[PDB]
Amino acid sequence: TMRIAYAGLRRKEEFKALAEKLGFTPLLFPVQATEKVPVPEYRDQVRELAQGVDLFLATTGVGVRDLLEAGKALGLDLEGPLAKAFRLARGAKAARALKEAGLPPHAVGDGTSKSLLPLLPQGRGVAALQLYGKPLPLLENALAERGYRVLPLMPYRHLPDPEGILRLEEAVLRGEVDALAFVAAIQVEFLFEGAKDPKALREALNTRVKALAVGRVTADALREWGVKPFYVDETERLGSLLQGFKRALQ
Ligand SMILES: O=C(O)CCC1=C(CC(=O)O)c2cc3[nH]c(cc4nc(cc5[nH]c(cc1n2)c(CC(=O)O)c5CCC(=O)O)C(CCC(=O)O)=C4CC(=O)O)c(CC(=O)O)c3CCC(=O)O
Repeated sequence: TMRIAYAGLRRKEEFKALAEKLGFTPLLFPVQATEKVPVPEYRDQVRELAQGVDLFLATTGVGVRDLLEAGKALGLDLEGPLAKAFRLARGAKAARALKEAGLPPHAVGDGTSKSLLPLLPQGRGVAALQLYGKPLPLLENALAERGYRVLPLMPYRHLPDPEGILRLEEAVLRGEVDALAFVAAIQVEFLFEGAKDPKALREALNTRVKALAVGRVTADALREWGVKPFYVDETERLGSLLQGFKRALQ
Protein backbone atom coordinates (compact mmCIF):
# COMPACT_ATOMS: atom_id res chain seq x y z
CA THR A 1 2.29 -2.94 -0.86
CA MET A 2 0.00 0.00 0.00
CA ARG A 3 1.26 3.37 -1.19
CA ILE A 4 0.18 5.97 1.39
CA ALA A 5 0.61 9.65 0.58
CA TYR A 6 0.95 12.10 3.46
CA ALA A 7 -0.45 15.61 2.88
CA GLY A 8 1.27 16.90 6.01
CA LEU A 9 4.37 19.00 6.42
CA ARG A 10 5.56 18.86 10.02
CA ARG A 11 5.97 15.18 10.84
CA LYS A 12 6.78 13.95 7.33
CA GLU A 13 10.00 12.14 8.41
CA GLU A 14 8.17 10.51 11.38
CA PHE A 15 5.39 9.41 9.01
CA LYS A 16 7.89 7.93 6.51
CA ALA A 17 9.74 5.96 9.21
CA LEU A 18 6.59 4.49 10.79
CA ALA A 19 4.82 3.71 7.51
CA GLU A 20 7.88 1.73 6.37
CA LYS A 21 7.89 -0.20 9.68
CA LEU A 22 4.21 -1.13 9.19
CA GLY A 23 4.75 -2.48 5.67
CA PHE A 24 3.62 0.53 3.65
CA THR A 25 5.24 2.55 0.87
CA PRO A 26 5.14 6.14 2.20
CA LEU A 27 4.95 9.05 -0.28
CA LEU A 28 5.39 12.67 0.83
CA PHE A 29 3.02 15.13 -0.93
CA PRO A 30 2.72 18.24 1.27
CA VAL A 31 -0.04 20.62 0.19
CA GLN A 32 1.01 23.53 2.46
CA ALA A 33 3.93 25.87 1.75
CA THR A 34 6.72 26.10 4.32
CA GLU A 35 6.57 29.88 4.11
CA LYS A 36 4.03 31.67 6.25
CA VAL A 37 3.33 35.26 5.27
CA PRO A 38 2.99 37.92 8.01
CA VAL A 39 -0.19 39.95 8.17
CA PRO A 40 0.91 43.62 7.87
CA GLU A 41 -1.88 45.02 10.10
CA TYR A 42 -1.25 42.53 12.91
CA ARG A 43 0.91 44.77 15.13
CA ASP A 44 -1.77 47.51 14.78
CA GLN A 45 -4.53 45.00 15.73
CA VAL A 46 -2.71 43.86 18.88
CA ARG A 47 -2.23 47.55 19.79
CA GLU A 48 -6.01 47.97 19.30
CA LEU A 49 -6.67 44.92 21.53
CA ALA A 50 -4.61 46.65 24.20
CA GLN A 51 -7.19 49.46 24.18
CA GLY A 52 -9.95 47.17 25.56
CA VAL A 53 -12.45 44.83 23.91
CA ASP A 54 -15.89 43.49 24.87
CA LEU A 55 -15.48 39.86 23.82
CA PHE A 56 -12.31 37.85 23.31
CA LEU A 57 -12.44 34.55 21.42
CA ALA A 58 -9.54 32.10 21.60
CA THR A 59 -9.24 29.36 19.02
CA THR A 60 -5.94 27.57 19.75
CA GLY A 61 -3.63 27.13 22.76
CA VAL A 62 -0.56 27.92 20.66
CA GLY A 63 -2.39 30.95 19.24
CA VAL A 64 -3.20 32.20 22.75
CA ARG A 65 0.44 31.83 23.88
CA ASP A 66 1.70 33.56 20.74
CA LEU A 67 -0.67 36.50 21.13
CA LEU A 68 0.51 37.00 24.71
CA GLU A 69 4.13 36.83 23.52
CA ALA A 70 3.34 39.40 20.79
CA GLY A 71 1.93 41.77 23.43
CA LYS A 72 5.20 41.41 25.38
CA ALA A 73 7.35 42.02 22.27
CA LEU A 74 5.31 45.18 21.61
CA GLY A 75 5.61 46.33 25.26
CA LEU A 76 1.82 46.25 25.79
CA ASP A 77 -0.43 45.19 28.63
CA LEU A 78 -2.78 42.58 27.17
CA GLU A 79 -3.71 40.75 30.41
CA GLY A 80 -5.59 43.83 31.75
CA PRO A 81 -7.89 44.27 28.71
CA LEU A 82 -8.23 40.48 28.45
CA ALA A 83 -9.13 40.23 32.17
CA LYS A 84 -12.05 42.58 31.56
CA ALA A 85 -13.21 40.95 28.30
CA PHE A 86 -15.88 38.24 28.20
CA ARG A 87 -13.77 35.27 27.11
CA LEU A 88 -14.67 32.29 24.97
CA ALA A 89 -12.43 29.33 24.21
CA ARG A 90 -13.19 27.26 21.12
CA GLY A 91 -11.73 24.04 22.75
CA ALA A 92 -9.81 22.68 25.77
CA LYS A 93 -6.38 23.61 24.40
CA ALA A 94 -7.40 27.27 23.97
CA ALA A 95 -9.07 26.99 27.40
CA ARG A 96 -5.97 25.49 29.07
CA ALA A 97 -3.78 28.28 27.62
CA LEU A 98 -6.17 30.95 28.93
CA LYS A 99 -6.32 29.31 32.40
CA GLU A 100 -2.49 29.13 32.57
CA ALA A 101 -2.31 32.86 31.78
CA GLY A 102 -4.69 33.63 34.68
CA LEU A 103 -7.47 34.35 32.20
CA PRO A 104 -9.81 31.35 32.47
CA PRO A 105 -12.54 31.39 29.79
CA HIS A 106 -16.19 32.02 30.62
CA ALA A 107 -17.43 29.64 27.93
CA VAL A 108 -15.80 26.71 26.17
CA GLY A 109 -16.84 24.89 23.00
CA ASP A 110 -16.02 21.35 21.84
CA GLY A 111 -13.09 22.27 19.54
CA THR A 112 -15.35 23.29 16.66
CA SER A 113 -16.21 26.80 15.54
CA LYS A 114 -19.88 25.68 15.31
CA SER A 115 -19.99 24.78 19.04
CA LEU A 116 -19.38 28.45 19.88
CA LEU A 117 -22.56 29.67 18.14
CA PRO A 118 -24.98 28.95 21.06
CA LEU A 119 -22.41 30.42 23.49
CA LEU A 120 -22.04 33.89 21.90
CA PRO A 121 -23.79 36.84 23.59
CA GLN A 122 -25.81 39.43 21.72
CA GLY A 123 -24.49 42.94 22.27
CA ARG A 124 -22.49 45.88 20.98
CA GLY A 125 -18.80 46.64 20.83
CA VAL A 126 -15.61 44.93 19.72
CA ALA A 127 -15.10 41.17 19.62
CA ALA A 128 -11.41 40.26 19.36
CA LEU A 129 -10.89 36.99 17.53
CA GLN A 130 -7.61 35.19 18.02
CA LEU A 131 -6.48 33.37 14.97
CA TYR A 132 -3.05 32.19 13.81
CA GLY A 133 -2.85 31.33 10.11
CA LYS A 134 -6.42 30.93 8.89
CA PRO A 135 -9.62 33.07 8.87
CA LEU A 136 -12.80 31.68 10.43
CA PRO A 137 -15.73 33.10 8.36
CA LEU A 138 -18.57 31.12 10.02
CA LEU A 139 -17.51 32.53 13.39
CA GLU A 140 -16.65 36.01 12.06
CA ASN A 141 -20.05 36.48 10.43
CA ALA A 142 -21.79 34.94 13.47
CA LEU A 143 -20.10 37.65 15.56
CA ALA A 144 -21.27 40.45 13.22
CA GLU A 145 -24.82 38.93 13.38
CA ARG A 146 -24.65 39.21 17.20
CA GLY A 147 -23.93 42.97 16.91
CA TYR A 148 -20.15 43.07 17.29
CA ARG A 149 -17.35 44.74 15.36
CA VAL A 150 -14.82 41.91 14.73
CA LEU A 151 -11.14 42.55 15.47
CA PRO A 152 -9.12 39.79 13.83
CA LEU A 153 -5.79 38.87 15.40
CA MET A 154 -4.18 36.69 12.75
CA PRO A 155 -0.41 37.04 12.73
CA TYR A 156 0.21 34.83 9.64
CA ARG A 157 -1.40 33.35 6.57
CA HIS A 158 -0.97 29.62 5.98
CA LEU A 159 -0.30 29.24 2.24
CA PRO A 160 -0.99 26.35 -0.12
CA ASP A 161 1.83 24.76 -2.14
CA PRO A 162 0.20 25.24 -5.58
CA GLU A 163 2.49 22.95 -7.65
CA GLY A 164 2.55 20.33 -4.84
CA ILE A 165 -1.25 20.18 -4.81
CA LEU A 166 -1.23 19.74 -8.58
CA ARG A 167 1.33 16.91 -8.22
CA LEU A 168 -0.70 15.21 -5.48
CA GLU A 169 -3.90 15.51 -7.53
CA GLU A 170 -2.13 13.89 -10.54
CA ALA A 171 -0.79 11.05 -8.34
CA VAL A 172 -4.30 10.31 -6.97
CA LEU A 173 -5.91 10.50 -10.41
CA ARG A 174 -3.15 8.42 -12.10
CA GLY A 175 -3.43 5.58 -9.55
CA GLU A 176 0.04 6.10 -8.00
CA VAL A 177 -1.42 6.12 -4.49
CA ASP A 178 -3.67 3.74 -2.60
CA ALA A 179 -4.43 5.94 0.42
CA LEU A 180 -4.05 9.62 1.34
CA ALA A 181 -3.56 10.76 4.92
CA PHE A 182 -4.73 14.21 6.00
CA VAL A 183 -3.78 15.51 9.45
CA ALA A 184 -5.37 18.95 9.39
CA ALA A 185 -8.60 20.31 7.92
CA ILE A 186 -6.52 23.00 6.09
CA GLN A 187 -4.84 20.26 4.01
CA VAL A 188 -8.25 19.15 2.71
CA GLU A 189 -9.10 22.81 1.88
CA PHE A 190 -5.77 23.48 0.12
CA LEU A 191 -6.09 20.31 -1.98
CA PHE A 192 -9.68 20.84 -3.17
CA GLU A 193 -9.20 24.61 -3.64
CA GLY A 194 -6.02 23.96 -5.68
CA ALA A 195 -7.18 20.98 -7.73
CA LYS A 196 -7.56 21.35 -11.50
CA ASP A 197 -10.35 18.73 -11.47
CA PRO A 198 -12.09 18.70 -8.04
CA LYS A 199 -14.99 16.50 -9.32
CA ALA A 200 -12.61 13.80 -10.55
CA LEU A 201 -10.52 14.10 -7.38
CA ARG A 202 -13.61 13.66 -5.15
CA GLU A 203 -14.69 10.60 -7.20
CA ALA A 204 -11.22 9.03 -6.85
CA LEU A 205 -11.10 9.61 -3.09
CA ASN A 206 -14.60 8.05 -2.86
CA THR A 207 -13.96 4.99 -5.03
CA ARG A 208 -10.27 4.22 -5.70
CA VAL A 209 -8.10 6.05 -3.16
CA LYS A 210 -8.76 5.73 0.57
CA ALA A 211 -8.95 9.07 2.37
CA LEU A 212 -7.63 8.84 5.89
CA ALA A 213 -8.37 11.49 8.51
CA VAL A 214 -6.56 12.22 11.71
CA GLY A 215 -9.27 13.87 13.80
CA ARG A 216 -12.98 14.58 13.51
CA VAL A 217 -12.33 18.16 12.30
CA THR A 218 -10.23 16.80 9.40
CA ALA A 219 -12.90 14.18 8.66
CA ASP A 220 -15.63 16.88 8.59
CA ALA A 221 -13.64 18.91 6.05
CA LEU A 222 -13.44 15.87 3.75
CA ARG A 223 -17.20 15.37 4.16
CA GLU A 224 -17.93 19.03 3.30
CA TRP A 225 -16.09 18.38 -0.01
CA GLY A 226 -18.24 15.32 -0.75
CA VAL A 227 -15.59 12.80 0.30
CA LYS A 228 -16.39 9.97 2.72
CA PRO A 229 -13.22 9.16 4.74
CA PHE A 230 -12.18 5.47 4.69
CA TYR A 231 -10.77 5.69 8.20
CA VAL A 232 -10.91 8.35 10.86
CA ASP A 233 -8.57 8.41 13.83
CA GLU A 234 -10.38 10.07 16.72
CA THR A 235 -7.34 9.44 18.96
CA GLU A 236 -5.85 12.33 16.95
CA ARG A 237 -2.36 10.81 16.69
CA LEU A 238 -0.49 10.08 13.43
CA GLY A 239 0.97 6.90 14.96
CA SER A 240 -2.47 5.64 15.93
CA LEU A 241 -3.94 6.41 12.47
CA LEU A 242 -1.27 4.26 10.84
CA GLN A 243 -1.79 1.29 13.20
CA GLY A 244 -5.59 1.73 13.01
CA PHE A 245 -5.59 1.98 9.20
CA LYS A 246 -3.53 -1.22 8.92
CA ARG A 247 -6.30 -3.13 10.78
CA ALA A 248 -9.20 -1.42 8.96
CA LEU A 249 -7.70 -2.45 5.62
CA GLN A 250 -7.69 -6.20 6.36
O1 LIG B 1 1.95 18.43 12.59
C1 LIG B 1 1.06 18.70 13.43
O2 LIG B 1 1.22 19.49 14.39
C2 LIG B 1 -0.28 18.02 13.27
C3 LIG B 1 -0.93 18.49 11.97
C4 LIG B 1 -1.39 19.93 12.01
C5 LIG B 1 -1.19 20.89 10.98
C6 LIG B 1 -0.47 20.66 9.66
C7 LIG B 1 0.97 20.23 9.84
O3 LIG B 1 1.60 20.77 10.77
O4 LIG B 1 1.47 19.36 9.07
C8 LIG B 1 -1.77 22.05 11.38
C9 LIG B 1 -1.82 23.37 10.63
C10 LIG B 1 -2.20 24.43 11.64
N1 LIG B 1 -1.28 24.99 12.49
C11 LIG B 1 -1.91 25.89 13.30
C12 LIG B 1 -1.19 26.71 14.34
C13 LIG B 1 -0.28 25.79 15.14
N2 LIG B 1 -0.71 24.66 15.80
C14 LIG B 1 0.38 24.08 16.43
C15 LIG B 1 0.33 22.83 17.27
C16 LIG B 1 -0.83 22.00 16.80
N3 LIG B 1 -0.89 21.36 15.58
C17 LIG B 1 -2.09 20.69 15.49
C18 LIG B 1 -2.55 19.87 14.31
C19 LIG B 1 -2.10 20.52 13.01
N4 LIG B 1 -2.32 21.83 12.62
C20 LIG B 1 -2.78 20.91 16.64
C21 LIG B 1 -4.15 20.36 16.98
C22 LIG B 1 -5.23 21.38 16.72
O5 LIG B 1 -5.14 22.12 15.71
O6 LIG B 1 -6.19 21.44 17.52
C23 LIG B 1 -1.99 21.73 17.47
C24 LIG B 1 -2.38 22.23 18.85
C25 LIG B 1 -3.31 23.42 18.65
C26 LIG B 1 -3.44 24.22 19.92
O7 LIG B 1 -2.41 24.57 20.53
O8 LIG B 1 -4.59 24.51 20.31
C27 LIG B 1 1.48 24.83 16.16
C28 LIG B 1 2.88 24.55 16.67
C29 LIG B 1 3.68 23.63 15.75
C30 LIG B 1 5.11 23.53 16.27
O9 LIG B 1 5.59 24.50 16.90
O10 LIG B 1 5.76 22.47 16.06
C31 LIG B 1 1.07 25.91 15.34
C32 LIG B 1 1.96 27.01 14.80
C33 LIG B 1 2.86 26.52 13.69
O11 LIG B 1 2.37 26.23 12.57
O12 LIG B 1 4.08 26.43 13.93
C34 LIG B 1 -3.24 25.90 12.97
C35 LIG B 1 -4.32 26.73 13.65
C36 LIG B 1 -4.64 28.09 13.07
O13 LIG B 1 -3.94 28.55 12.14
O14 LIG B 1 -5.60 28.71 13.57
C37 LIG B 1 -3.43 24.95 11.92
C38 LIG B 1 -4.76 24.62 11.24
C39 LIG B 1 -5.35 23.30 11.74
C40 LIG B 1 -6.46 22.68 10.89
O15 LIG B 1 -6.77 23.12 9.76
O16 LIG B 1 -7.07 21.69 11.38
